[PDB]
Amino acid sequence: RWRQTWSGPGTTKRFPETVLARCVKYTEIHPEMRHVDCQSVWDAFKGAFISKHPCDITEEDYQPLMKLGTQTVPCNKILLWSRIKDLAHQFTQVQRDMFTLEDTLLGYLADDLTWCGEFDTSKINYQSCPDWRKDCSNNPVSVFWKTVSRRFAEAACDVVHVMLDGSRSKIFDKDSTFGSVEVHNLQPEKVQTLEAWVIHGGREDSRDLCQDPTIKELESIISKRNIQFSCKNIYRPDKFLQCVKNPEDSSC
Ligand SMILES: *[C@H]1O[C@H](OP(=O)(O)OCCc2ccccc2)[C@@H](O)[C@@H]1F
Repeated sequence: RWRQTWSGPGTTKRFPETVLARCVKYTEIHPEMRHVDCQSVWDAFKGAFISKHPCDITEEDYQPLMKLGTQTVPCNKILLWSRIKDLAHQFTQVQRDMFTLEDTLLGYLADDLTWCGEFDTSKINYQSCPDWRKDCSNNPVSVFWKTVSRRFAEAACDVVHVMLDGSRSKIFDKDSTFGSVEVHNLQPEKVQTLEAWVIHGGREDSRDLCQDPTIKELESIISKRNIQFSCKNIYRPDKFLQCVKNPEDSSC
């Protein structure tokens, strides 16, 4: 009773109700997805992990959810991001013609949430869920993001943009979900260019972070997929967001 099963956070409280409400809200904000039956979405979501050992989840478990959440977003208007979620989302809230994963129904449902079941019972584990590193990688949360990120990267076309956190030790971390799943799923038949926006932090604007070794590593991988690579520095993300909000400002 004093022992917890896993190292990671348990299921977010009221996960069932939260997923259902987010579905209702999404279908309300976005009419093109209004055909979705939100109860059915939850059912299939639930079906992916309930009663399953939380170290034995597969992409196949999530397929019925993937089917119900079928959504075509303009393939040429996609924004990827690695480890800089906030600004990317803040960007798409203003620049409403562009989409991150979390601006899709499926991403929107799962964003910031944790969930897992218990092997061979109907219960949701509200106490602890597997940590990707300490416990096992094939857990309900990690496998969900892997599945959706693959499809999202596979649907991408034309010019794909990626926002990266220039203030990190590894600006392109080839171990991230961007690096390990998204990048290698950018199809050169569809995707002409990958353009990176490297977001600087604070008054650190003296360097061209597009010259960072990890960015050259990204350039190399992208080029070996027969995809053009472009990189821009964003020295002032504070002013960047403002210019996105009010493009009429003479300062940008
Ligand atoms: C698909 O995945 C992207 O997220 P990410 O920040 O690149 O990866 C998650 C963080 C991480 C970092 C190091 C090692 C493992 C995981 C998003 O653009 C999109 F939602």
